[PDB]
Amino acid sequence: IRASKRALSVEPARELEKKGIKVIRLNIGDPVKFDFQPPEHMKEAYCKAIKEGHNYYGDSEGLPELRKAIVEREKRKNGVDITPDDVRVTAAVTEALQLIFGALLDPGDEILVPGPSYPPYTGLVKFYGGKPVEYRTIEEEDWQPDIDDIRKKITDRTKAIAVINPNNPTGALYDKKTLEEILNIAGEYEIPVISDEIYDLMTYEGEHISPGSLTKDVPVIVMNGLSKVYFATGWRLGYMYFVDPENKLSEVREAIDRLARIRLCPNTPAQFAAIAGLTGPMDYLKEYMKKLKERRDYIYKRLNEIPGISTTKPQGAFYIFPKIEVGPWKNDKEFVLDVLHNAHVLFVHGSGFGEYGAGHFRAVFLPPIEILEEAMDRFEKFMKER
Amino acid sequence: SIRASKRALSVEYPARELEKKGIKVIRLNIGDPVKFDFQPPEHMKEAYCKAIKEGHNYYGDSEGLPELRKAIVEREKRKNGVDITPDDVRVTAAVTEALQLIFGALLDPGDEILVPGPSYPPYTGLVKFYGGKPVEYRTIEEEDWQPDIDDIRKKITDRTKAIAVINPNNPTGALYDKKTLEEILNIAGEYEIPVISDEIYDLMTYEGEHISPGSLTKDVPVIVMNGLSKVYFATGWRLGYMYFVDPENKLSEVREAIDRLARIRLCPNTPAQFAAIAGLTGPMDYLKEYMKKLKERRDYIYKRLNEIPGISTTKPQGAFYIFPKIEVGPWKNDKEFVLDVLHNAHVLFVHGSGFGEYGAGHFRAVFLPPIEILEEAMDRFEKFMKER
Amino acid sequence: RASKRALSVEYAIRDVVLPARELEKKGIKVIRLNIGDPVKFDFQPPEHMKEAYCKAIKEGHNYYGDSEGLPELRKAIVEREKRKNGVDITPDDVRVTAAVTEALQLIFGALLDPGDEILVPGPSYPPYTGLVKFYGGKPVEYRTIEEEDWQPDIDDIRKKITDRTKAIAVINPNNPTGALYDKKTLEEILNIAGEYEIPVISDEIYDLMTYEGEHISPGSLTKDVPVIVMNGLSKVYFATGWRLGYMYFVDPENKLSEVREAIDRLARIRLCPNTPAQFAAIAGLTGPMDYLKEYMKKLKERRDYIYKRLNEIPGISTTKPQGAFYIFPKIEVGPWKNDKEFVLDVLHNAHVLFVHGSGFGEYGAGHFRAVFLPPIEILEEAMDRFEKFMKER
Amino acid sequence: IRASKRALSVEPARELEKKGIKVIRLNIGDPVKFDFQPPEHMKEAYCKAIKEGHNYYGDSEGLPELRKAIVEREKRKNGVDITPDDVRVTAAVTEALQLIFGALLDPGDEILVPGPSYPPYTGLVKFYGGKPVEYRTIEEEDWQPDIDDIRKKITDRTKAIAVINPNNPTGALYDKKTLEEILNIAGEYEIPVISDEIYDLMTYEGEHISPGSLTKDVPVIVMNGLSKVYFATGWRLGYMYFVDPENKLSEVREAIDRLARIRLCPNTPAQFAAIAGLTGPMDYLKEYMKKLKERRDYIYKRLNEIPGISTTKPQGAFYIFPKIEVGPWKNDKEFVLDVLHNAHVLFVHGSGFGEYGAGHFRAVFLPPIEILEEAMDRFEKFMKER
Repeated sequence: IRASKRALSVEPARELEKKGIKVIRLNIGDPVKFDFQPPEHMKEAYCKAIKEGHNYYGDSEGLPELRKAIVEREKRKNGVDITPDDVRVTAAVTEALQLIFGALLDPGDEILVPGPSYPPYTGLVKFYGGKPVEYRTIEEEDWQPDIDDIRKKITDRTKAIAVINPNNPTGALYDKKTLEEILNIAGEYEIPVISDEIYDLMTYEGEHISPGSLTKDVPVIVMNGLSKVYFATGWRLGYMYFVDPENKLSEVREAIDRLARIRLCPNTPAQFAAIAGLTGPMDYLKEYMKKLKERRDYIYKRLNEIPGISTTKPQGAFYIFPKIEVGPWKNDKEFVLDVLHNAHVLFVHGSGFGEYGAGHFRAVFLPPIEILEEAMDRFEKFMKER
Repeated sequence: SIRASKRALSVEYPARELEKKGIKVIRLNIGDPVKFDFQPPEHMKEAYCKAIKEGHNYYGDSEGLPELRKAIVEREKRKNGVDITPDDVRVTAAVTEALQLIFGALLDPGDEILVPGPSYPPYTGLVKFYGGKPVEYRTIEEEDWQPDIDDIRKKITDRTKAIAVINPNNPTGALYDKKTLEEILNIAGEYEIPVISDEIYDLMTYEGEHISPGSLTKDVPVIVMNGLSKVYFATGWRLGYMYFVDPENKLSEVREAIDRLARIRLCPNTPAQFAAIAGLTGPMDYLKEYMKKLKERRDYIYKRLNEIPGISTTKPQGAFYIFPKIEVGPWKNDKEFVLDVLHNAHVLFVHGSGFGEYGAGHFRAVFLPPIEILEEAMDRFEKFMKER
Repeated sequence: RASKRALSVEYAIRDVVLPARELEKKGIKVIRLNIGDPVKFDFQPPEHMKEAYCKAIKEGHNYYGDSEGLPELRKAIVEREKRKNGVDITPDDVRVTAAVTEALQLIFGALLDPGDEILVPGPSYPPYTGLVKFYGGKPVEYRTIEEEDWQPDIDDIRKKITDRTKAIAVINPNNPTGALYDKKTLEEILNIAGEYEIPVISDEIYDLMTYEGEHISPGSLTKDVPVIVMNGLSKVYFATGWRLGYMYFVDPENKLSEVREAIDRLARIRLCPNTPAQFAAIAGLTGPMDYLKEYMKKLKERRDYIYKRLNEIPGISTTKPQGAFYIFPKIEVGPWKNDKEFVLDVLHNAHVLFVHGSGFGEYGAGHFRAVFLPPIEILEEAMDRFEKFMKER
Repeated sequence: IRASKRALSVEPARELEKKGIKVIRLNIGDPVKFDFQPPEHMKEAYCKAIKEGHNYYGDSEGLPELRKAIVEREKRKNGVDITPDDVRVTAAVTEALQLIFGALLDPGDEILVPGPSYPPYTGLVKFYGGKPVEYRTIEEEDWQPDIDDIRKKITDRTKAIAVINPNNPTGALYDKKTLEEILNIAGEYEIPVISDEIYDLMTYEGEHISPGSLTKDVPVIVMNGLSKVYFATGWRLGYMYFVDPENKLSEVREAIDRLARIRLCPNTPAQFAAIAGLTGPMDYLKEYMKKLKERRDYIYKRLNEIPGISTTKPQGAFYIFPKIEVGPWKNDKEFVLDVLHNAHVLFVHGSGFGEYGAGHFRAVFLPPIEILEEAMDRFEKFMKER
């Protein structure tokens, strides 16, 4: 029994932890594994939904009331002119991507993705028979897209340009210029922009801008959800919406609807929790952002005062992506294993985020300053020796 | 101009207009018990809420919580006598996701999957979505919709990658006997292909007991799928699981592919897995009270349908569907019949040809509503039938 | 910075000619069975066509002709197609083109918006693919069945047709398979076209190049459906280098009036096809077809011979071609991972050049194409080396 | 069944001829329709090629011996440093253009063309999804390009500047000053010049200068053929070559080659005739130019002695482009039809050559003086009366 070709093409610390060694894990982008939880009013709504009997299959498009709530939130934030019929509730951004790529992709079709890349995008495009094509982002510009690289990498087989902003793994925040220019290129070639907006409100200085706000003709597919901004990773709930005044995506939307129907629906009670998060008080976020900004400032400061390491200052999300300027290691994979075994600190090897990630590593600044301080002291010691 | 995926566009799957005009319609078309007088049991609800309050709101292992995988192992030993380990078990976002993972990991373009006829539509669309060909094997109404073994023998080709068994069955309510299951295993063994067993309706039986092919296999690798949607009345929780009866690891590459796919999609819902632990390890008392109401509703609709001239049906042995035959009438097909019943009798059925060619000349109805609603629906339908 | 669409234009069939030139540089002689050009072998356009060509030049017929083609040529086509195909057309239904190649550029150019589909056979003829894609169209390949000597799979056409399909291309007789389509498939293709209200495009360049069976044009068979027929001098008249052909419309209700007007505008900006060659064309079309009898005898013996030699080699099986001058054998067993690898190894060792089957799309994978254009003497030499190579492998 | 968008965008005397009225046709630029034929040695090579069996498909690049002959001829006339590999044989200048526009144009890309314009440029740029942008040429300067207008009209979407020299419809001959200034602009904006040189040797006073001779850095694509200078319009044969020391066209050449391969090849025997024309005696041309100059001088003299009409003296090709100074007509179209119905003389209306051609007409001076005399006598009489 041989597995499918498509499925096969889809691409240590436990041995330490089983001995009783505590490794500082800076590899995991899940805020809920640290001092973060979904706000009380979201927990209450979820639990009230269950008890009140909202345990049935919902409409495949998602609950009308949640779709209404998404409209108002996106109008307030992004000024986009959308209706509930422009919105689809999904099982997180993960399922958004699945539906979108499933509906867009024929064999050998291409999607432009940033490099350094977010690995689930690469696996998903490959699985749906497509070819993911990394466009360059520039470290010296705090990981802004290289628009000439986007221009060069477009072929007539390109079915979309994906924008992940704010960015994982770099923490970049794309400005109006970058976005306007990506939209112009996409408009020339008559293709949609997919905008991953999960880290939305998770910015440190200066607001996020959605390409949905800026487009005139170019259709944008915006994806968002509760995982990061609402600290509800294990609840698997999200959405997508279309900014498409000229109705250029009507065939694609119809394809998305067929795929959504056959899969039945996302979680029902979680969608009451989502209504609560979207229409509720944002005080919880103010407080989390404060401590997260402190943690950003701290790890940035610590990493830059270590000789042989440099890094940008992340403007969004909760990742920092340092460069290993000098050292004995053949590659970043070997480097990360060195730090694991000898400093008991776990990063992610940069090259796991594609070719533009090589010679880098990714760290999360989700742990409290005390944990970061210990991590950075050890890592500073490790680097001085090497 | 922006073209959709050829294969997405190929995924196939009015009463609302009547209700707009103030006309009240009885819906016998939706297989969702929670839309009626059925709820997930209290100890599962409490566990779900408790997981949330207690902070279990993070991404879990992509394979599923180790506690849930252990609870599944024990539950399947209890019911099916199978010896499996937690590492043979994968938690999924319902059976829907299980099917996506299995077909996604198994199918190359043009590979075949033998599925029952009448068919359950998700199987068809998913198999076609991955470039596969769904090949329908006959089931025999005269025999209460048991598989036609001879027909499975003839429909099998060198391109066939699995035989799907949906038992108890949607849309017919059939419960397959040891003989049919034993014979499907002999065929799968002969051609060296796995069996996929959909056991979502498991414990939802009236007379007779459900037997898993997993219990019966010797050499044949069996992939079993189940979950919370039906037996636990938690359709909206989107939680299920699959496991492998495969001591020789014949499906090792397939299993390895499933794991890669499971990894990229992160994990299914976290808190719902605690509710799952409470349902799997808990007593099944809640279900006894529910099966009583369902059996009397089964008995009632079956009686009512058979005493209507021009309509006949088998007696469902599992699930909550009945699949009657339209013997005589003016309609050109079962679609026309179902729209006509809707317009006039204000009862909503699903047309049999929606379940592929073996469902033609039939309609599916759920007997999920209380007797008072079923009585109302059957009175109007009977009047309608007299008239035509 | 070049056009994205121009840079994506593929032509894998020729993506094998470079390795062969390298061997010849080393003084190693190669037998070329990869090029469908009869004039490279012992075939020439008949004497009466040559003479008319030369006569046209000397008599001063060296100006721009009307963009639709010379009226005398359009009239000769009308009568020729009446005789062969029983079809009823006037000179205004005919357009002279710079070969079939240009007919295809005009038709696809005039018919296809980006995102439109065209149903084309698989294995496919590469220009169809390349031209459809250049215009933003999707070439959707329908199955043809080796077991039935490469006749269209009608069920597959029913499965692959959509509301976005603008036409069904029929290449008959067929390149690369040599298939000749029966009245059954032709009739059922017209039935599908009629149901979706789309035209049939019929490539009939190998028209009269048949061994047994009759070529039947879908133009002959149609009731309600518009048929665009393409033909020319290149193959049946052995004038590949003259670059002359034509198209015509079997469309009495003018369902294609808009498409036809568009073709005429495109024809107008390009000025015209070659003038003197059109007098040669008239000599071919109005003349006796005796010249073809002698050539067909040679081609039938070469067809018979290579089919015979190919099938007596273990690891190789093939259908018997009913038209054109190609054979498309299956590579049943061997060490190779794909047909490209197979084709290069044959070239290197047996010093015989085939075209890899996957250069004709996915339905061609595990196969290769050969021409039986060379004399028996050369084919014997070629098949001996290839048989030694296969035995060795 | 609808025709394509691109093919949609592509934009009388017979009724008189049917009565038996002989209109004098001064509207068609085909010299073979008058007292002109390709020289005998060209005819003989064509006919010999057919007899000797050169009737197969040639290489898509053209015959190596023809490419070698183009090289010698262009080295001798223009002093350019090219090899056979910088040369592509085409099905006339028309196919040169199709190949060059196909290979260059993404949707919305612009090509600068002269105004008054040669219409096929407009049609072909539009067909390939481009936008043709006319730059002004100046009547008082004998229709030399307006270099300020070129500077003004160029944008970041400009892909090439086309130069039609000697010019149709005006008969202008561009000089070194014009050419150097067009090259400077092209160099500044990093774009090639396309040079249409089909009327090359068809000059009356002073020699044609090719921008290929003048360039240092700027890539030039030169187009030429047998149609005009060798009076073989019906043979559909020509060529293009590249003057590009810095190899700035490497991608465009790849694209041209991809397009050339799939159309197979140009006519084979014509290429033997082309070798005979390019390397054979030019005696035939001396005699033809003599007669053409006499006809140029004649029509120029006649048109300038008709009150209400003015025109420049054409320095090249065989067209004259007179201004309709005064008269009752609303436009040049009305005028041309009036001249047809009442003088039985057929011109082309100037606005057929874009906006800068409004209020002009185009006449050919290919016919012998007796015919020109008769046409002018009728036209003089037509004008006096109106």
